[PDB]
Amino acid sequence: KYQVIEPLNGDPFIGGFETPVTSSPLIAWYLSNLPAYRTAVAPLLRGVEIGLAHGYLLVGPFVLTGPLRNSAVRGEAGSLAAAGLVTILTMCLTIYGIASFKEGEPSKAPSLTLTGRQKDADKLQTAEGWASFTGGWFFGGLSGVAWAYILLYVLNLPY
Amino acid sequence: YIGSSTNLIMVASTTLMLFAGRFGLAPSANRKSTAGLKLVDRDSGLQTGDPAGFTATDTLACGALGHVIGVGIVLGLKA
Amino acid sequence: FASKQSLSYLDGTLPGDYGFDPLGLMDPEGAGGFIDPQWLPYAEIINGRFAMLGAAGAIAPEVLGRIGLIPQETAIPWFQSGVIPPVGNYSYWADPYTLFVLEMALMGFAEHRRAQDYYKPGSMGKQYFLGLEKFLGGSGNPAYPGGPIFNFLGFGKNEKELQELKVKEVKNGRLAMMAVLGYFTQAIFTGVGPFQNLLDHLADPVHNNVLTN
Amino acid sequence: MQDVKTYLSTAPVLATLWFGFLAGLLIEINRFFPDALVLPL
Amino acid sequence: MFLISWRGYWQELIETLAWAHERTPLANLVRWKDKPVALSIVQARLVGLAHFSVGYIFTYAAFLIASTSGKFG
Amino acid sequence: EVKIMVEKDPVKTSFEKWAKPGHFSRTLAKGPNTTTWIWNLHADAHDFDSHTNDLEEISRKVFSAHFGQLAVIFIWLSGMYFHGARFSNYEAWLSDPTHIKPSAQVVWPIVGQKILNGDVGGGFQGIQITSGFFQLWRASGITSELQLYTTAIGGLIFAALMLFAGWFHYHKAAPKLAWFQNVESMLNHHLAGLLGLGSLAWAGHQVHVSLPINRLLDAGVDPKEIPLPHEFILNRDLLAQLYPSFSKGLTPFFTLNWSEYSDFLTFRGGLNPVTGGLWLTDTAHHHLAIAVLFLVAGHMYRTNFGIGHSMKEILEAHKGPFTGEGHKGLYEILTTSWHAQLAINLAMLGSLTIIVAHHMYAMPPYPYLATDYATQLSLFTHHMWIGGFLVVGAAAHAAIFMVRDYDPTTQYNNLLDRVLRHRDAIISHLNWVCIFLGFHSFGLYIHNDTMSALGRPQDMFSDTAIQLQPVFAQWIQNTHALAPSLTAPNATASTSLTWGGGDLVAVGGKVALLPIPLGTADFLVHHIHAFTIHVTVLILLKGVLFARSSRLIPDKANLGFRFPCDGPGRGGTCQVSAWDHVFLGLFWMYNAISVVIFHFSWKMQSDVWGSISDQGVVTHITGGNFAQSSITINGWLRDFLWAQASQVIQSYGSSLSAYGLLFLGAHFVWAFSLMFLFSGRGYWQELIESIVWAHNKLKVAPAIQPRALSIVQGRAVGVAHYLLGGIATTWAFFLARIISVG
Ligand code: CLA
Ligand code: CLA
Ligand SMILES: CC1=C(/C=C/C(C)=C/C=C/C(C)=C/C=C/C=C(C)/C=C/C=C(C)/C=C/C2=C(C)CCCC2(C)C)C(C)(C)CCC1
Ligand code: SF4
Repeated sequence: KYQVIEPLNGDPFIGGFETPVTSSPLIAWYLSNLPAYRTAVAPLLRGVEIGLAHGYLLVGPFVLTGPLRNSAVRGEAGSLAAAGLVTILTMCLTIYGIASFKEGEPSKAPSLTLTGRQKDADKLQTAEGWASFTGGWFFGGLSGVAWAYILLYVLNLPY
Repeated sequence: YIGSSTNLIMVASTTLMLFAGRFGLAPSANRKSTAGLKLVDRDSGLQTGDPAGFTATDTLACGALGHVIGVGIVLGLKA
Repeated sequence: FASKQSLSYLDGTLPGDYGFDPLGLMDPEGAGGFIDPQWLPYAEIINGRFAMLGAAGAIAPEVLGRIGLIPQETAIPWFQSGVIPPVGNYSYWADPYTLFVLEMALMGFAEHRRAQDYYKPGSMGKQYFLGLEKFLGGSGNPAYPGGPIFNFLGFGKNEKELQELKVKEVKNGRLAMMAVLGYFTQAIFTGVGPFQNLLDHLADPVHNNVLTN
Repeated sequence: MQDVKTYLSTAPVLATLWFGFLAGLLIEINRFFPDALVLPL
Repeated sequence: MFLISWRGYWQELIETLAWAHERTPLANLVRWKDKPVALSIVQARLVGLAHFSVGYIFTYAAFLIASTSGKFG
Repeated sequence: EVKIMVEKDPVKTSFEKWAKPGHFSRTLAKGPNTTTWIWNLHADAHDFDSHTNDLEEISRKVFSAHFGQLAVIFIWLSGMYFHGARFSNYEAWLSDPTHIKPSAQVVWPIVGQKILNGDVGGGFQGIQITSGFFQLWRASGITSELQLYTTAIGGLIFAALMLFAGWFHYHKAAPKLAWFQNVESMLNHHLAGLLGLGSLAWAGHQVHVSLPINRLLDAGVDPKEIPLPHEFILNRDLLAQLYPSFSKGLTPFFTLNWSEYSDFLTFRGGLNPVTGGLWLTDTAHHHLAIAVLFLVAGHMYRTNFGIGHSMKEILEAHKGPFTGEGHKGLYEILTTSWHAQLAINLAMLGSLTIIVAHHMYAMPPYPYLATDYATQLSLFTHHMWIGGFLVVGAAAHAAIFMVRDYDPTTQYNNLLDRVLRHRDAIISHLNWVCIFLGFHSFGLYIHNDTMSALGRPQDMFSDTAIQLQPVFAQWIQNTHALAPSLTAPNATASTSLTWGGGDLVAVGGKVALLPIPLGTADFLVHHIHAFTIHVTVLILLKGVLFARSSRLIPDKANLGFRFPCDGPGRGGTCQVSAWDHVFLGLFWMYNAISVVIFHFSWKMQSDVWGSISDQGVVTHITGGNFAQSSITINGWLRDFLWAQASQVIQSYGSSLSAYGLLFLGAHFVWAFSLMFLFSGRGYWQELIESIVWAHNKLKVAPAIQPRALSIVQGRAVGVAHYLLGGIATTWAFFLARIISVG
C-alpha cells in the first residue's frame, strides 16, 4: 500500500507500468480466467464460448434501434442482421488467419509466465489453431443469436 | 451600551484570542506551527519590552482574528 | 529606544534616533531613488517644519476670534477660507487661482534654490543673485543652512545645545504632523474647526467624545 | 543629435513619413478636385 | 487536413497509438503485419490535392445542375 | 529578509543603441547581408530571455515593458472617453435610451464615405458603436459630457506617469533579481492591496454616487435636473431622501447593527424591471463583500513580520503514495523562470475571460444592456475570442519552458517527471476519447442529414423522433429555479432569468431575458463543443509533452523550441516542434470558438430575443426555428448562413456599407492565407532567382539579397492571415445582421 506503481516485472526498461489497473490480484485473476487467455484449453472450445457471448449480446443494438424497429418483424430483422454481422466477422477472422499464419511455424505466442517459467506457448497462434477458433466462433455466434431471439421474441419475461 | 450583550462578545472574543501571544497557545510571531500542529519553532527577530512572547506585530494579528471571530458570533446570533 | 532593533543604520547618531523602523525604508542595501538614507532625514525635517508652521495657522484664526481681537472674518473652521471652495470660501483681494499662480511663482524661487543646494552643496553662492547678492552658501548640511540670515540670532553655539535644539525640533515636527493629520481627519466626522472640537470635548467627554457619530 | 538624425534616416520612419505626406497630398487633391473620372485636358 | 498539417506530427502520434495497441489485454492477440506509419510527404500532397479536386468538382456539379434544372433557365 | 533592492542607474539613457537597428542580439547586430534579417529582427525583438542569460536584466526588461503596455492601455482608455465626450450623442441618448442608437465616432466627408455617418437619432450622424460604453457610463452615474472631458485628461496624465515609471525603473532605479523573487509579499499585496482596496473603493463610489443618480434616472427625472455627484457627499439629507438608512449615520457599521443597511445593501435576484439590468443596490453589496474577502485573504503568506505561510512548506507537505515526491521542487520552478508563470497566468486569464463572457450575457449588469442586442452579442464574441487566444498562448509558453528552462538534475521531484514518464499513455487515451467524441457527435448530424434527405424523418434524432433530452442540465435549471425558497431563503429571487423559473421581463417592447429551454438540439451542440475542446487540448498537450524528445527524435531539445523539421528522413519529420503544435492548435481553437459563437447567435435570436406586443404575445426574431432546424448541417447552411447573411450582402448604398465591404475583404484575406499555408519555400526561392536575373540585367540588383521567407515564417503568415480573414468575416456578418435586425 506504500507505493502502488511499479515497472513491468520490476524492469524499468520496458514500455509500461504495473499500475493497479494492469497488475492487481483481482484484475489478474479476472483477466487470466477469460477464455481468450486460458492457454491449455483447446482453441475450438474458447472460440465457441466467445462466439456464444458475442452473438448473444449483439441482438440488442440491432432489434431496439433498426430500420424495422416499429413493425411485426421487429425481432426477426434484428436477429438476421446480427447473424449477418457474425458471418462477416467470421470471414474477416478467416482471412486474418490466412494472411497472418503459416502451416509450418511452431508458435508466435509468448512462452514464459510473469516470473520466467518455461511454459508452453498458446496453440491459438498456429494456423490450424486459428482455423478451429474461427469455426468455433462461427458456431457460437450463430447459436447465441438464435438463443437470444428465442428468449426474447418467443417466450415471456419482458425487460 | 458598554453593558449590552452585543458588545459583550466582541470584548470576550478579543481577550480570549489575545491569550495566545503571551502564553503558549495559538500561533504568533515567536512560535510557528507544523503540519502536525506541533507549535514548536521558538525563533524570530523582533524587539519587545517584556520577558518574552508578546511583540508589536502579533498583537495586531491576534486582535484582527479575535475581531473576525467576534463579528462572526455577533452576526451568527440572529437565528 | 524600543519598538524595533537598531539593525545596521539607526545606531544613535541622527537627532531623534529612537531606532524605530519596522519596515526598513532607510536600509542602505537598496537605496536608489528617493528612499536613500540622505533624503529621508531631510524630508522628515522639512515636512515637520511645514507641519509646525501649519498646525498653528490652522487654529490661530479660530482661537484669536474667540478673544474678540480679530474682526468676524476669521473662519471658525480652518477650511471655510478659500482652501476648499465647495464647503465655503472667503473673498480676498484676488481670485484664488491668480493667488495660486502668484504663490507658485514666489515658491519656485524659494524651492529651486534649496533643491540646488541639496543636489549641489557649495552652489547658490556663486551665481549673482539679482539685487543684493546675498551670502546663502550651503554652510554644511542641506537641512541646516546656517548663515547670517537663516540664523538671525545664532541660537546654538557648540555641539551640545545645537543637538538638543535639533532633537527638540524633530520631536515637535512629528507632533505637529500628527496634529495636522488629526485636523484633516476630525474636520470630516464633525464639521467644525479643531478648537471648537476641543471646547466641546471640555464641555462633557461622556457624551461628546469620538464615540458619538 | 547626430544619432537622432540617423534614427530618423531609418526605413520604417522614412516610409511612414513619405506615405503620410502622399496620403495628405492625395486627400487634399480629392477634397478640392472630387469625382475625377475623365481628364479635362 | 492533408495540406496544412505535415508528417512529423502524425508519425509521433502513430508511435504512441501503436504503444496503446500493444499494451492492452484482450487486443494484443491480433497483430499487424505492415508497420503503421504516417503518409509520406509527396503522398500527403497528392491525397490533399485529390480531396481538394474531388470536392471542387462535386460541389459545383451539384450546384450547376440543381440551380438550372430546378428552374430550367 | 524581504526588503527594497535597487541598483542606481544601471543603464545610461542615450540614442547610441537607438541608431544601430539590431543591437539586442549579437548574431544580427552586424548587419543585413540577406533580407531574412529584417524579418528575424522583428521576430526576436521581444525575446528577452534569448538576448541575454541572467534573470536580472530579463526581469528589469519585463517590468519596463509592462509599464509601457499600461501606458498604451491608458492612452486607449483616455481616447475612448474623449470620443464619448466630443463626438458622441450621449446626452441625447440619456433622454431616450430605447429609441436612440449609441454612436461615438464620426467620419470626415472626403470621397463619398459621408454615408457611413448614418442617422442614429437625436440629431446626430455617425457610426453606431457596440462597445457598450454608453451603458457603462450610465451605470457609473456619468450624466454630462463635461464629466467625460476631465476623465479623458486624467487618463492622459496616467499615461505619461506610466511612461515615466517605465523609464525610471529601467534607467535610474532598477531593481535586482532578489527583489522580484519575493512572491509571498507580491501575492500579499495583489490580494489585499490591488483587489481588496480596489473593490472597496469601487463599492464606495457605487454606494455614494452611482446609487442615487441611477435611482433618480429610474424615477423618470431629466438627467439635467439630477444633482451633481457631490451634492450627495456634502449633503447626507439629500441622499437619505432615497435611502433613508443614511440618516442613521456611520453608526450601524461600527456597532455590528448593520442589518439596518438593507436599503442600499440588498440581496435580490432578477433584473431591474425598467432597465433590464442588475440592481446596483445589489452590486454595491457584492463589491463590499468581495473587498473584505480579498482583504482577509491577503494575510496568508509570510513576510519579515514573523507570522504567515511560506509557499514551500505548503507544497512539500502534499506528497502522496501514487504521486512520487509530491509538489517538491515547484517553488524553484515558478521563481527562476518567467515562462512557467506566464503559462499559468495566461491559462487562468483565458478561462476567466470565458467565464466573464458566459456570465455577462445571462446576468446583464448594465442598464439597457440586454435590450441592445448588438452590444450584448459583441461583448460575448469579443471576450470569447480573447479567451481562446490566451489559452493557446498558455500552451505555447508551457512548451517554451519545457524546451529551454526544464532540467532534470533538480527535477527528480516525481510530479512533473511522473507525468512526463507516461505521455505515451496520456496522449493515447486523449486520442481515443477525441475519436469517440468526434464520432458520437458529428455522426449524429450526418445521420440526421441522411435521414432528412432520404425522405424518412421519423428515423432522425429530432425532438419528435428519437430524443436526446439533456436531463442533467434540466435538473440543474430546476434546482436553481427553486433556490430562493429552500436553498437560499434570504435571496428574494433566482440569480438569473435563464433558469427555468421566473418569467419574462420587458424593457419597452423588445425582450431582455426569459427561461431558456434545452432539447436535443442543445445536447448535440454541447457534445460538439466538448469534442472540439478535447481535440484542441490533444494537440496542445501533445506538443507540450513531446517538446523535449520522442521516439522519432530523441534529441529534439537540442534543436530548440522553434525549428521547421529534422530533414526529410525517417519517412519525413516536417512540423515536429512545439511551435508547430501551437500552429496546428490555433486552427482548432478558431474552429471551436466559431462554433460557440454561432451557437450563441442562433440560439439567442431564436429562443430568447424578440419583440413582445400587448396581451403578452412574444415573437422571437427568427421564430423559434432552432429546436427543429439545427439538427442537420443543411439547416445550419440555409437557416443560419444563407438566411442571416442576407443583410450584409445587400447593405450597399446604406449606412451599413463598410460591413458589406469588409465581408469580401476578409474573404480575400482568408483565401490569401492559403497561398502560404499550402506552398513551400523552395518554389518561391527558385522563382525569385528568375526575377533577380531581370534585375541584374538592368543593374537594379539590391545589395540585401532577396531570400524567401523561412519555413516557419511561411506558417506564421499563413495562420495569421487565416485567423484574420475568418474572424473579420464573422465580425462583419454578425454586426451587419444584429445592427439591422436587433
Ligand atoms: C501575456 C501575453 C503574451 C506575452 C507577454 C508573450 C510574450 C512572448 N511570446 Mg507569445 N503568445 C501569446 C501571448 C503572449 N506572448 C499568445 C496569446 C499566443 C498564442 C497565439 C502566443 C504565441 C507565441 C508563439 C507561437 C511564440 C511566442 C513568442 C513569444 C516571445 C517573443 C515574442 C515576440 O518577439 O513577438 C514579436 C511580435 C511580433 C512579431 C508581432 C507579430 C504580429 C502579429 C502576429 C499580428 C497582429 C495582428 C493584429 C492584431 C491586427 C493585424 C492587422 C494590422 C497589423 C494591420 C515573448 C516572450 C515566441 C517565442 O519564441 O517565445 C520565446 C514564439 O515563437 N508567443
Ligand atoms: C472537414 C475537414 C476535416 C475533418 C473531417 C477532420 C477530421 C479529423 N481530424 Mg482534422 N484537420 C483539418 C480538417 C479536418 N479534420 C484541418 C483543415 C486541419 C488543419 C489545422 C486539421 C488538423 C487536425 C489535427 C492537428 C488533428 C486533427 C484530428 C482529426 C480527427 C479527430 C478524431 C475525430 O473526431 O474523428 C471523427 C471523424 C469524423 C467525424 C470523420 C467523418 C466520419 C464519418 C461520419 C463516418 C463515415 C461512415 C463510414 C466509415 C464511411 C465508409 C465509407 C465506405 C463505405 C466507402 C478526425 C479524423 C485529430 C486527430 O488525429 O485525432 C484523432 C488531431 O490531432 N485534425
Ligand atoms: C498587557 C498590557 C496591557 C494590556 C493589554 C491591552 C489593553 C491591549 C489592547 C489591545 C487590543 C484590545 C487590541 C485590539 C486589536 C484590534 C484590532 C487589531 C482590530 C482589527 C480590526 C479589523 C481587522 C476589522 C476588520 C473588519 C471589518 C472592518 C469589517 C468586516 C470584518 C472585519 C472584522 C474583518 C497594556 C497595554 C494596558 C499595558 C502594557 C501591558
Ligand atoms: S519541411 Fe523542410 S524538412 Fe520538413 S520535409 Fe519539407 S523540406 Fe524536408
